[PDB]
Amino acid sequence: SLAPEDGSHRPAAEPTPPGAQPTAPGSLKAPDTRNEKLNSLEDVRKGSENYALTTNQGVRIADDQNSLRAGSRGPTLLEDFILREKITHFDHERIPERIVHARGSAAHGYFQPYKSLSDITKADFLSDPNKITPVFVRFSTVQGGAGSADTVRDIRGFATKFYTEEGIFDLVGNNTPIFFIQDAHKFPDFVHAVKPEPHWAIPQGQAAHDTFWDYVSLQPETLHNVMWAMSDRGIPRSYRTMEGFGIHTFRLINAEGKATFVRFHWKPLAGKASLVWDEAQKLTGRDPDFHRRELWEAIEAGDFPEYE
Amino acid sequence: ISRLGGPNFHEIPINRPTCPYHNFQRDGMHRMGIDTNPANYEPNSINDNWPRETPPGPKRGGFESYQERVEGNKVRERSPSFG
Amino acid sequence: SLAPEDGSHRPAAEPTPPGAQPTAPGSLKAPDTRNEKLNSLEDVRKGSENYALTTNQGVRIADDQNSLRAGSRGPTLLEDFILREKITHFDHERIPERIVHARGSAAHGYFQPYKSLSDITKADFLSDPNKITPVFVRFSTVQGGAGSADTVRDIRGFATKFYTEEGIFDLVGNNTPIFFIQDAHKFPDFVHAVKPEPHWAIPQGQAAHDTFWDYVSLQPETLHNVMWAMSDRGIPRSYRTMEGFGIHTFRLINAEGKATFVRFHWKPLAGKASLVWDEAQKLTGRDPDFHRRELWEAIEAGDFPEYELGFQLIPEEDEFKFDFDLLDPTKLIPEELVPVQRVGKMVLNRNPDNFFAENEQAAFHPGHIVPGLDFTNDPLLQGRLFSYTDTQISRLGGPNFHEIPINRPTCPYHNFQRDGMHRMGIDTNPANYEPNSINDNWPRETPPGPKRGGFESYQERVEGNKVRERSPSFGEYYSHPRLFWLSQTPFEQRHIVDGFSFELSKVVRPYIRERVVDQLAHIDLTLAQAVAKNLGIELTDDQLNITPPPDVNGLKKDPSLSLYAIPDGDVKGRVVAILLNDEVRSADLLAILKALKAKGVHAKLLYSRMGEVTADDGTVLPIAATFAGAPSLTVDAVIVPCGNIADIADNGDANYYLMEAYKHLKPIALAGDARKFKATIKIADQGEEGIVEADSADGSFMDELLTLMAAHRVWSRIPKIDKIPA
Amino acid sequence: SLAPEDGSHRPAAEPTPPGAQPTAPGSLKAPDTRNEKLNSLEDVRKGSENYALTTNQGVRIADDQNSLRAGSRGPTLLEDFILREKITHFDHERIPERIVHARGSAAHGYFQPYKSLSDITKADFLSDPNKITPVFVRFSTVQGGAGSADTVRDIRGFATKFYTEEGIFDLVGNNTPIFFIQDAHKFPDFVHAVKPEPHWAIPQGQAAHDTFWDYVSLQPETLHNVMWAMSDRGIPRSYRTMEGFGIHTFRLINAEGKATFVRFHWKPLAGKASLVWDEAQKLTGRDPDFHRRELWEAIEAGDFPEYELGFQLIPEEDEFKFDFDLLDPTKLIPEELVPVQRVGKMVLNRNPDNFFAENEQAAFHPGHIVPGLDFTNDPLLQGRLFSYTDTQISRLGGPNFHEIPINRPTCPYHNFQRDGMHRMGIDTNPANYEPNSINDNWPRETPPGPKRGGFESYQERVEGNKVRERSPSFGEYYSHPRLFWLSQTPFEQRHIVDGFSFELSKVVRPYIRERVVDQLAHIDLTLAQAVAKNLGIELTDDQLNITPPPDVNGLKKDPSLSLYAIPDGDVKGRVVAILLNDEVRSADLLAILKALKAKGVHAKLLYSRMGEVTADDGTVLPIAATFAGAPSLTVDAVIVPCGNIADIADNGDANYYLMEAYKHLKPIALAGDARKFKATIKIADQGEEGIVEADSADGSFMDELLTLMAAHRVWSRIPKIDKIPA
Ligand code: HDD
Ligand code: HEM
Ligand code: HEM
Repeated sequence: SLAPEDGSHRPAAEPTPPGAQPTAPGSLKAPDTRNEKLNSLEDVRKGSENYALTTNQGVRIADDQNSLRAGSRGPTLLEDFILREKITHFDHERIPERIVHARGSAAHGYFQPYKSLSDITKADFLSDPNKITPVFVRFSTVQGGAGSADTVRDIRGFATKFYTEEGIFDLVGNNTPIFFIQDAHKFPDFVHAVKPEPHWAIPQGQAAHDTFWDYVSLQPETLHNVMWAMSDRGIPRSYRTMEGFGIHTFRLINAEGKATFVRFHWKPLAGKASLVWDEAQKLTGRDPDFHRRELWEAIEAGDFPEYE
Repeated sequence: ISRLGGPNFHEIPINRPTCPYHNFQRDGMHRMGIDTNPANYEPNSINDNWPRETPPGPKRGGFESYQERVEGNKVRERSPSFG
Repeated sequence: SLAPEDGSHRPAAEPTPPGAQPTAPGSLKAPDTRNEKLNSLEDVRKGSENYALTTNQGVRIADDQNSLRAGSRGPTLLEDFILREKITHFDHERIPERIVHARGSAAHGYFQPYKSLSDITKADFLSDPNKITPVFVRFSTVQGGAGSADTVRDIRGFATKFYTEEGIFDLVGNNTPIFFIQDAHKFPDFVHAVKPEPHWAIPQGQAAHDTFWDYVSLQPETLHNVMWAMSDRGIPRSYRTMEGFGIHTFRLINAEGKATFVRFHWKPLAGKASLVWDEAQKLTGRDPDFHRRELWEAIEAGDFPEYELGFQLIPEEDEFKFDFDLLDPTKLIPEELVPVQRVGKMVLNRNPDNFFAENEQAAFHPGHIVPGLDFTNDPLLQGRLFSYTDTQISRLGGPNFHEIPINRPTCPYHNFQRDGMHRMGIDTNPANYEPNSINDNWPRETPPGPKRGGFESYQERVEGNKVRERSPSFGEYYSHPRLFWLSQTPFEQRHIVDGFSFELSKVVRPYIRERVVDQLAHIDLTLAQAVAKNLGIELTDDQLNITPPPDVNGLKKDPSLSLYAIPDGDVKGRVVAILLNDEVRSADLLAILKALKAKGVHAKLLYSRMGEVTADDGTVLPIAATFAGAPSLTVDAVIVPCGNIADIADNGDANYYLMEAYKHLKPIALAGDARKFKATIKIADQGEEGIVEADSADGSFMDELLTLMAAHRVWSRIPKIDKIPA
Repeated sequence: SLAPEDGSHRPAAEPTPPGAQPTAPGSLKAPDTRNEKLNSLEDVRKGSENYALTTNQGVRIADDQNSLRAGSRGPTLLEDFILREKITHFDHERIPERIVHARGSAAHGYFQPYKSLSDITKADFLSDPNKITPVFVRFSTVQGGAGSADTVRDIRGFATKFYTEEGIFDLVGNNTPIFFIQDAHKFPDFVHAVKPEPHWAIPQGQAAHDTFWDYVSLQPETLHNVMWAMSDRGIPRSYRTMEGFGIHTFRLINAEGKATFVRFHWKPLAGKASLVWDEAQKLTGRDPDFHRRELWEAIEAGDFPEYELGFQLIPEEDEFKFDFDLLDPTKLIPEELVPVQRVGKMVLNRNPDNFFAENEQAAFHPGHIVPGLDFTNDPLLQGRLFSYTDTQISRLGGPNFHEIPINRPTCPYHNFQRDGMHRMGIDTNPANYEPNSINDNWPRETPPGPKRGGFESYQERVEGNKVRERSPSFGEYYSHPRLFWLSQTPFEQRHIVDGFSFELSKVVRPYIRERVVDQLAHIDLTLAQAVAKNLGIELTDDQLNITPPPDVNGLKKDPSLSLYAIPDGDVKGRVVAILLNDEVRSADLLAILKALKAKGVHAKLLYSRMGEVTADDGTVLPIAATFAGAPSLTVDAVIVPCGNIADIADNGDANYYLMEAYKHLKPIALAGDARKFKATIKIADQGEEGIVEADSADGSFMDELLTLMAAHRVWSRIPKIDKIPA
């Protein structure tokens, strides 16, 4: 057996402070934490302990250390279906990353309203203070790829999937209450201007380059969210310590048919806090996964991110 | 890979085995199974090396190829016995 | 018309030093640099100036600022085909990144052999010194995604596509001469163990985590390439200052049909040079595109990356004459036993036009060989031959990826393959099968021969039973690591120890650190003890008594395994920071800049703000960057000229600039009153090796600093740095 | 060399009649047929003769007959990269077929206007009669897969891509003037109902099943195009002999900004002609490629498909002048009320080179318009505009499908869109956004204008609340089906009854059949009673009393809606079977072939075996096919010359040949002793209209037969066919 006899390979399935134990998959760290969405995923959760290693067709593998060859120093044979299934799977692991907000970190949780809002909306998830709606939230940066660093200067995404009884509602917001542009027709122009420049694909995770400021200087509608991005709002301490906003005015529709305009906000119950630039930029070198790590470890510790 | 969209085509319901299947393959387009194994590699100590290889045997053993003897040069040639 | 009237928006189309001009697409920066591949790409290059903005169907657009709506505050209409084409194209811009080596930087260039190699290989590209072969090279890291940082600790990829008259040959190598594992069947396990862990996808660009060292502790075959990654080999200064290796033994086949075993080498003509860990790690935050940038700008400056191709040649009769199996990719062949024979030179002299189109979509695969070359039974090579065609089906969207322009052969290609997604070629052959009579059987097979013949595999004898079994000859894990260790300088050894120590300190499960230290005790007791002491681990009496592994064919060391043991310094293309003040001695700055220019060394003039400063004699000096904007991490040396030093003497950033350069072993030169900075770095009155100081920047000041730059870093300063708070 | 000595493997590069030579890629059959689009495709056309067989990487192959194995009866080796590339390409040849119109046949041609239309449209392709616009046209069925049969009963598609100097305009039409449904939201429902049913995926290429009629019976808006589909419009003779229609009201916009409503028409210059149902269905089994073959061979013969483009023009102020809504795509505009102005001619004169590269990957989309045209609020058109861009993402693999050679514009296209799968174009623009200064804002927007201006939408007034609601003006379903019914000849009406009767007989659930008959009773009592009688259904007293719908703007009928009402038959390009015997009267054959040659009518010489027969005077006559091999289904008329009639007189296949042609209303001509055959088809001694007979085949016998052929079929024969057992 390869495990240490003392059982120290395996984290305790109890809340523990950051660094006290290795981190682990949620269903193993906190098996008793449930909600209707988490439970519903049980049909596709796959364990591992006590099970035989197999191909994807269910055939048990005797030797997962060697290719099939003609003699032990000989060539690899095409009939080795075990090798080829495993390498084919590996060769096709990657899928396209998101065009924007490719870098992001997510968790499961639940929402409930403080009081019924039926006078202003007929939305079921807001109709009953004792009706809980599971959520899944992803926080993100905007410009960099899925392997870029967390503590860059950027706007942050704050997207919430509410699994309601009358359908999925996605509240797809950012951490500032405005956007850079007015019309969606301009989004590819703006995004191309902020993203790495097309000849050399530099810089990653940074608006600090000519094409971005060229666009800004020519489109003053950008200046408001640019002020936000250049403030310390651009470098949050944690996803737990920033605000969220839906940005757009939407409508609420009540049972009588009345429409009210609404803008959505998330208030971090941990308070608002940001880094300072020199610290943020050095942290992208010393720990490019710092917000991802901090969120995961707050949840393992019981320091659950809460927002109003 | 092109016909059925990627390397998880054994997860399409009609293709699924009815017997157990467990291994360290991960990801791919349309991935349905959510693996909880702390390890996605072997040998590993962090999951006590599960899921584990199984020696060949009379029943419920691991797959081992018949040790047929191979002898000759590397050739692109039809056997004369086929002509 | 939004361009400035002076025309300063547009870089000069001539070579210019890093930072002098905005960078630009290759064909606009260097329109006259040509080769046969670059020319063949003309049919797909698209300009822009003076053309109308259109949809992809060619319809001119009037208003590219607004969606079509019902009233100027009304809803957007579905009939806006111009918006929907534009957003649909944006929505589908991304393709899957490469499964490994997703982060990489590429350039065009050309190769030429020094002499004909007809005696040992019938490969056409090696047949004539006057035959020039265009190349495209991509250098990469291995673990991180395409958005990850350049100066991580990792192995680096060095992949060259040779567009030959007899087909594409891709030499897909790394910057170390061995790999971590012996059999391709283990590749997904190894890569999963080094990549970010699957529950939380941490850490990016780092092997410093539990699952990597878990796998290493359990698979001793990995130790040799791990030693190399923990050395300063794992943190190269530039793609221009690392070696390249094809790792596997391949075969060369000549026209008489004789096979010779060959391993491929690239020697960097710029010399071998690496960063130190602290500097590398901090640089991944201050400039995560440092190697990509450095490669692009070298080429824009005319400091073309040059490498020499070399072969280690072993006669077929000598296959079994070494202590290690030639087919085992975890074993190197020491240059003391089999020298590298110089074969030709590659020069990278033009950047791409569009990174996505040329870099991101380029497909290299080591199965792409040409007549004159052949494979061996190396069991890692054998599985690679399967993977690189398979993975392009998803990455590049189908089986026609060879028709993507960068991947196209420049020589003829004709066959009976048809259709597939994104099929470009319109075949007019009446037949799509052979044998056929309806097209008189064209295109036709070609017998093998000495020049322009069909590919035939060398007829190696195979004899054995069908087995999944590792050859016993591969079952030795510690001698090569020990040979590597013993070949390093003492400062290199210290850096190896610090590498293992830093990496293992990130492993949360202490038993894994213990199990790795045990493996190190099988290699070398000094190494194991020094790592153990840093991790607070005491070796047992058993561990202290492990007998060392045997020498490699009698070798106790091989200096070609060291980055620095044999000086090979080249300053051209390096860069110096010049820390200005508001009244610089112009005489100093004249002497400094011209001496650097004479040796092809670049300078960046730094200050506490942007804009200009005025020298003592009124010369207006443009500032490249601030002290914090272009940290010492990004230069090779630091010069502080005389002038009004009290202007910067109290500047925290200027002092910290020197303390960082000092800690990272860079040469520092102080002229005149700049010597007041000696107290910042705690230099004695009588001075010290590695600090150049004089009353002015004249006489031998610049020659001394250049002599330091040629030795790359001031290794003798290492004992002096542990105490500095930087 | 495998080609035969005599060179008979290669077809002559000159026009030849159907069956004279093997068919070939268009650029080989007709190398001098040129247009600007065909010329622009030269960069991707690939030859074959005299080239070596290679991998896709350019490596010459020595042995394309064997895998690499260890021993000649040993296992195949993974290092065989030639076998793997070749099999990998093959394993990925297929792409998704089109969701609808998967079955289609396509050709290149050109269009030219008859006059400048600048008074009504600024569209550049319509601006001058000397403006030639290349086209590529694809004709299709709707329901069946790409491998289903051509002569099914279905609507046909007629899609034309105009490669204009101001962008690609696609006119994506059908062969009937209305569609089945009013709002695009219902398209997946209607298409699911007509397609094979989801449990068992039956039936292919047929609407004759429960779910189609269930939908029709529940959605009376469908009834108008259902009438057309059940008429002989549903079974055309050839894509050359059907009409096309854009269906939707679009807008033309002139240089002054005035909008005129337009519906588009294609008038076949070969005339309108359809099969009869038994002939069509049998022909799906005897030659499922009949229409694809006919189109290819017409073009190989020089019988180019020609169509006149026509516009119905309604002024903006006449929007509400009709008793139907101009925006309702279930309503036609009768030509009696709004005539078709003939505006230009399109000639299809060259086949593709490669069916997959040019036909299967062609992408047509009605949203592809150019300045000078504009959409309307027709709610079926509005939804189409979304679908044709979206569907290409999966069918053609990503957003760069406009770079697939057949889809590329021949005019300039420049914009800021980048990347995506299989990106061909390598952009050199420093900028990939606008506004930009770094490329002086190029490529630049262009204001709208009279010529070469950017696209601006016509500023139609929109006033209403956001609703999901059908316009009350669309709520009339029976008056156009009735106008269609009353405009048909009595034989056309019989064929409609028979189409409904046959299809509803295949509906298993009888209440569906009843519900459909109830709908017919709202259209026309005669039609309803005739169908009901064939189904064993009796109309109720209430159904017999349904008030007929009203006339359409005082129209009783419109003969332009009939295929046959107004003579317009052309015999050029048609085909006659000649049934030979072993001793043919050569005098007969000379006269027949001469008369046919003068009128451009082709012949096929048929016998009971292949090879040749010898005529009375020793002329050797090559046989094209047997009686069973090329059934009468495939020809327009049958001639039986004199000679040794005893040779074939008791040939079952020869007798059946004439019975089948007779049943399908085809002209038959019998010379001298060939009149023995009158007994098989029961013809009275003094003759019958539609059967040409004479002592021999002089010039007077041929003129009669050619006159019958200009009338297409012998409709007076219908009451005689019920008796013949064929
Ligand atoms: C069985 C799988 C396997 C094994 C054992 C290896 N590789 Fe690999 N490698 C791949 C499977 C692979 C791959 C999945 O096919 C990649 C990723 C995407 C691609 O096009 O190739 C790849 C990419 C890749 C690249 C990036 C090429 C580029 O810039 O596009 C380099 C430089 C290498 N590899 C070099 C090596 C060396 C020197 C190896 C050992 C001697 C090695 N690989 C073993
Ligand atoms: C109002 C300012 C905007 C905000 C706050 C916003 C918010 C977001 C967020 C939070 C995500 C990440 C969701 C996740 O976690 O996966 C996202 C992804 C995306 N956004 Fe929006 N966005 C805005 C503007 C836009 C505009 C105008 C467009 C289109 C024109 C757009 C197109 C996309 C695309 C294509 C993705 C990738 C989605 C995926 O791949 O699943 N963004 N955006
Ligand atoms: C007016 C009634 C309609 C007519 C006459 C019509 C005509 C056509 C024609 C002729 C084609 C084939 C073009 C070719 O040769 O490649 C086509 C394809 C298609 N149509 Fe339309 N259509 C109609 C309604 C619709 C609507 C309402 C939708 C969407 C709601 C639609 C979605 C499509 C799709 C998805 C394809 C396949 C196109 C491709 O894959 O490239 N059709 N239709």
